[PDB]
Amino acid sequence: LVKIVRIETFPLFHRLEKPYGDANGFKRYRTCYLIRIITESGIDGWGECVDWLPALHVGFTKRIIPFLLGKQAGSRLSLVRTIQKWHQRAASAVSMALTEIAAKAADCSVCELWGGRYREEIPVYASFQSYSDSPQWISRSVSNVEAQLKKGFEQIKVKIGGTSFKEDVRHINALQHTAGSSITMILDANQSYDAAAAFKWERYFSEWTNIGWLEEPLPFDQPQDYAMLRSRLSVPVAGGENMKGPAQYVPLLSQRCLDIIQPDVMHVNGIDEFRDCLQLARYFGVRASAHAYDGSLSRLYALFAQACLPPWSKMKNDHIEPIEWDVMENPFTDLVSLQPSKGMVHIPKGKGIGTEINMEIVNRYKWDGSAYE
Amino acid sequence: ALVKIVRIETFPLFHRLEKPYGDANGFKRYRTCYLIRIITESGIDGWGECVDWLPALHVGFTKRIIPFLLGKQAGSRLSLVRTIQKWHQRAASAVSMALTEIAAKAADCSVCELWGGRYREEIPVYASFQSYSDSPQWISRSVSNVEAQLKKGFEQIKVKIGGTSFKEDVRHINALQHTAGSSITMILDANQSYDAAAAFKWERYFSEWTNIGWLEEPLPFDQPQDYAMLRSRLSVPVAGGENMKGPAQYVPLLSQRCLDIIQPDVMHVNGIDEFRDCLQLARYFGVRASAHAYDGSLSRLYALFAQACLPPWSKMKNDHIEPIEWDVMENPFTDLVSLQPSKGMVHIPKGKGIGTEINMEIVNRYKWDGSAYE
Amino acid sequence: ALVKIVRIETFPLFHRLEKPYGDANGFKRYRTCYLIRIITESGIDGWGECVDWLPALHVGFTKRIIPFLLGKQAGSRLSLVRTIQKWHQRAASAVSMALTEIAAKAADCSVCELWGGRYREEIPVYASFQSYSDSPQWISRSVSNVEAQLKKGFEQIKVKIGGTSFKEDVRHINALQHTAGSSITMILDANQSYDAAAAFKWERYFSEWTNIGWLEEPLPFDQPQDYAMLRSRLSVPVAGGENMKGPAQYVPLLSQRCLDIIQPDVMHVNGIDEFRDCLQLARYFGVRASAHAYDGSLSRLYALFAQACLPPWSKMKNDHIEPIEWDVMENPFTDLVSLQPSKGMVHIPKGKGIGTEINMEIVNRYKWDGSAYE
Amino acid sequence: ALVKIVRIETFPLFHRLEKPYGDANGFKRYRTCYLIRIITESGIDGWGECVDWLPALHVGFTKRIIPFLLGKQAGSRLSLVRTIQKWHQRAASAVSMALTEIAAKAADCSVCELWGGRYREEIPVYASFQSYSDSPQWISRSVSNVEAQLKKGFEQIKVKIGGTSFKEDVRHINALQHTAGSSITMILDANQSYDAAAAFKWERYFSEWTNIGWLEEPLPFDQPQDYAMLRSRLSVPVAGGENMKGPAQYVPLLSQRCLDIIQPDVMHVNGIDEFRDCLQLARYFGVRASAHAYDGSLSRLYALFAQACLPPWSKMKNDHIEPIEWDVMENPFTDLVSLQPSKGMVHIPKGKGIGTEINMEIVNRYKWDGSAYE
Ligand SMILES: [Cl-]
Ligand SMILES: [Mg+2]
Ligand SMILES: [Mg+2]
Ligand SMILES: [Mg+2]
Ligand SMILES: [Mg+2]
Repeated sequence: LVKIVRIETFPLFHRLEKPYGDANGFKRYRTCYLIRIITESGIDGWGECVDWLPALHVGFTKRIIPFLLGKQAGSRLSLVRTIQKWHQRAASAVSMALTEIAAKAADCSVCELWGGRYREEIPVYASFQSYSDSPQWISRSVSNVEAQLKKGFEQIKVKIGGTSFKEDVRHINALQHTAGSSITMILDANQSYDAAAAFKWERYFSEWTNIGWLEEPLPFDQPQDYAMLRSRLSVPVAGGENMKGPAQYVPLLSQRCLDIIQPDVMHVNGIDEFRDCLQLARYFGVRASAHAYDGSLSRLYALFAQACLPPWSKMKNDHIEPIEWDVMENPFTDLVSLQPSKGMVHIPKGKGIGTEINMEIVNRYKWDGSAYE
Repeated sequence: ALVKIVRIETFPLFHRLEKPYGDANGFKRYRTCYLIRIITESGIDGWGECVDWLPALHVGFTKRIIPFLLGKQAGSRLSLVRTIQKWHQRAASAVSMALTEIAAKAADCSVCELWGGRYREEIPVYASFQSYSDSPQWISRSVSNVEAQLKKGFEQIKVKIGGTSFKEDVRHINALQHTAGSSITMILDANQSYDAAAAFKWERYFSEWTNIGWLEEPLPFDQPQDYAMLRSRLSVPVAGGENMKGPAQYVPLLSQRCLDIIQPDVMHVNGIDEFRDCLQLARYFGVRASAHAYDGSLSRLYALFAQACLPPWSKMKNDHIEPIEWDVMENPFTDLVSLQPSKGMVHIPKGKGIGTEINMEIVNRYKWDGSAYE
Repeated sequence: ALVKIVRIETFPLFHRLEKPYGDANGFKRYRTCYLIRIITESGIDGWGECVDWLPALHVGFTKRIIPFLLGKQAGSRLSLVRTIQKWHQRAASAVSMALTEIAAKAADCSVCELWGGRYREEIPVYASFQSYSDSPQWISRSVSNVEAQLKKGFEQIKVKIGGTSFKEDVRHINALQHTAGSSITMILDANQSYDAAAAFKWERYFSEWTNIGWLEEPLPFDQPQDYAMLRSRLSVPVAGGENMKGPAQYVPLLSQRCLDIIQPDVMHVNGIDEFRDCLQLARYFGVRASAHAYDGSLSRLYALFAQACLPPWSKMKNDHIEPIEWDVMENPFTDLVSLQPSKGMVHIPKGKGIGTEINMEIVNRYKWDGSAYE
Repeated sequence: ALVKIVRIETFPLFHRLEKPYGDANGFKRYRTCYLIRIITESGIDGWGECVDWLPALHVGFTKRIIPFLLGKQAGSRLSLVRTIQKWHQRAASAVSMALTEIAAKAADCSVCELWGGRYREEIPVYASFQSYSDSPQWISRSVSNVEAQLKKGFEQIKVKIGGTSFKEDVRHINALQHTAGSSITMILDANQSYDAAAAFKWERYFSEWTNIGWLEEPLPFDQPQDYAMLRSRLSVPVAGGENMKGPAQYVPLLSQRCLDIIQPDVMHVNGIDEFRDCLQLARYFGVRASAHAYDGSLSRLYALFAQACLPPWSKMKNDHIEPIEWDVMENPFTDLVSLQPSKGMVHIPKGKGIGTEINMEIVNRYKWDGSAYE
């Protein structure tokens, strides 16, 4: 029934019309790497991962597909654990394919397979790559955000830390003026700062009522500086987008470094370990808001996991964290037909993942095999 | 699916011991079991098991938990269990178990496959004894009770200490050592009898012995810092936590480095999902986890499934999965499911749902008469 | 100079093992090596070596790294290595070596001279084993392997523990102890097999034995406080950190007193300049540093240069510089650079550049055929 | 090279101040400077600079350091500098400078190239003031003196506090604030005048001001935890460490989280390589580093080379390298090298060696007569 018989892979690539950036620099293209695992009985499932395409593609064709062929698709935990040793990026796409196969074989949704959802709607924030290579970048950023406010998003993430304090403050004042205090604003510094540089924002944090949090102001090599900065700031501190699993969050949580952890399904070892990241935060008494700069199919899994998470508070209408919703130019958001209405996502409830991968997008963006660069 | 809960049946069971046996908390005079059967619209059913004082347990189910469950969707396990947790902690595990059976039968797979597939099919167990008895010859009764289990190929045992003077406990353990020898692993369970100085008196023996597996719950857990202090001074691992209600209670113990081994019990934690989370929390922290199970047959089977679905704790080809406790004291409820170790290993059922049936003969024979032992 | 990189050559190498060997992570089936040759406008060239799965590595060079390097000034070594590190940390390492050779030949001096001159000309090494093999007779094979290298006049060895039970591992080490005797230093390498309690089991032999150099990476590194706790309980030093990418990673460990000895690896950290920083960091912390080098030949030569340029860690006239790891298992790549210890001491080449030549016969013989090992 | 040291010349220099100035340690009455020139066999030479009381500095060099240095290999810089460090801290730095210049020259490259290549060629600087003068009009003079340098395009300044009442210093700093305005970065240097309570009195001003670069050395360094406590209470960064002898002294300050910015002085640490290690060490700890240079011109040039070779501390495209200290008080030795800011930026010379020459006119003009000041 569930022996693995065939696996198809789909490296996808899109060069950006107009580049955009954060403190790490300008982005020039978006990529994505889908796999389809098919079992003896015909039951199939899809997974997604992200990494530089030439290496990722050879990893799959030379090692992972060779290894998965003939294996029992029902031995999810075991197979993912073995791949995680060679290649953690791939383990995650594998774990998602295998879950969809489990759900379908069980004749239920992924949410049901995990023990039933708590809710049908998940809040998301609009996430922007605020810089662009234009002396008019501030005014482009304002236009961009305006556009999304019109769509009814109530929360936003924008970028700081890539130009001087004076310049970034000017930008965020400009956003405060347009947005107003009913819009929650998240500021992401992409680890540009040290504690003293991040502390400069405190004089603005004191007077602003709408900052949702300050994201990764620092690098993570010194956990004690995060616990120090966090104790000095008037807004929550979030982070952890690059952590590989619950084992790396534990010492951060034990050391009270963060208000909000931010695992990414495609950065951790599998959708089972990602769900463990979320519960772990629940058990430490801290929040968890999934990170998803890249992600479409994996973003659907973060949505299913968030729907199966118990509330973090007793507040009747503020008891579950939003998930990140990239709103920049990215044709891979349409790999699955699912988009927020007024900043809420309505979770698919049909069998499997309750929706289909959109082959027009898969075929439209087939990687031609050459390196940009 | 959208299938509703339509009936729940309850089976309180009771057995008065022929000969009492004990630990540091005193003599046990009886054993008990409380089973439930949840039946859905489609006739799919599942069983759970819990333990607590029978009269209060029985009314928790009949006057609140069952009335609440009737009409609910059996597939809403996470949510139903979470609400029940708030009214009756002990009942949540039983409910969670029975909904898990339902889920696995509904999906036409075993419990372990529901969880993502097992890593192994054999789980090691230790023989767990209530070594105190009501008699001046209790040391010798202990020794032959132990002897009798060693003949069945158990390679590890748990015996009790802290119930009597240090001197007399030493005598007993010394006797067991002379009989068992260095190749049997010995766990000493103090049942929270000691303070740090009292526990430490054992260290002059832990120095010399080479087969002590761990020292179990030497102290109460009010002061976590006293564990990390004791742990640091002793030559054997310290285990504990059989009363913790779930992973949120373990987290500060493991942050403070209080324990080498945690010991969650299915029927003491918040549901089988939370129980699995305790085990994985232990792995994320780098500590071992060996399930506690003084009571339990059906819940112990779930602890076996959980352990089978847990990654190894070490890279030792021969020693990378923790044992689970196997109570070997008189208890007819050990047979509620027909599964027993052979040479100190239990082979996991692979069939659909729980891969096994509950013995209705034992159910009816030990039906509780509804009267309190006192 | 303003001098530009005009050509880059790549040499991935592969060798399938005749007899597998291993550690707690399992058996090794092949060894590989990846060299590069960077050629400048003036014809000055420099070589580098890295390690990683070859399909991926090869494509990273041919598709990203080489395209970026062509036309860059070979003299902007810090700047270039830092760029490459963000993408590909393994590759930056090979790149830094190539550029360092070029700097030294352009300056008409040796690498050590380029760095301010060596403190010494001889560096001690220890013979390093992959002790496990696919055999019921693996212990006596390891004993025979160890005997052989001891006749070469190695005075220290590292062997593997953690891959099988504590009792079997101890039989292995006791066999070694009987054959070597107490004048040979023995390092035990657990490869992150253990948790603190399993590691601590060795303490009762540590107390008795007098020739243990250190216990190597007994635990994973996710919980630094577990290292600090364990280190405080053992009678031998603790060493680790072969997987750390650079000084930044080591700082929290050292602040928290996790380790007696840090073990950076040239090919695991971000280039040779950061590796040397990992060394000095240790000296500033008052802790020892002994380079890791399971794989490595050309890059092991750089760890040798770096050790020769390192201040003494002690005032002991004849015990003041740490040894480096010398892999003694079947590896034809040990001969890419023609350099071997005598009686456990390596005598550093003193000539221009790296003061030695790469053996092209080995490059040409072990050319990778392009396929993966299924 | 095996090229030997054949000749060392020394140049004690002295200038009496036309008008004194100072800080909380009192008024300065003269400037000194002490150059050395080391000549090798092949006739490649190099210069170094140090500072201390001339009489003792002079006999140190003439009777011990010079005798030791003749006949030695100019290439053994690490080794030679380490030995000197033992008897004469301050002299080691001047020697390490000369030998570096010799090294680059023999390499046919600049110093920055020798170190692995610059990241950037312009370095920001701050105008550094000794704000107290012997006069009841000292405030309006400070204001004037500051104004003259703003007119020259410095965008950052350091001034002295802690030598008079809080009330009087605040009046001086308010006047400075009002003239400079919020586009000028102001640094307040307390020269260890205060305890934590007196430093904290400033916080109510720091609350309001937007342009404070940092509070420098507000306390003595005997109690690192008091720096950690203070740092955590103030609204502006804390810097210090100008008298640390090297990386090993900064390490516990950084592990304890005492400082936002360390300030090693090339002439206070054990040589230029050890100085580079201080900067790199701040990087690895996630802290900033801003070179101290009250005295210094040749040494300040090396401090400038080192900063050009340091990676960025932030991802801010316009704000990612720390400025360095530029003394703007009367001192004729600022022209020993012909290098001056333009609009608060120094463009780094790029020629071979130090890429500039010592101005012998200055050297000859200020020859010390051998007398001691009163
Ligand atoms: Cl590691
Ligand atoms: Mg982020
Ligand atoms: Mg217990
Ligand atoms: Mg190692
Ligand atoms: Mg100062």
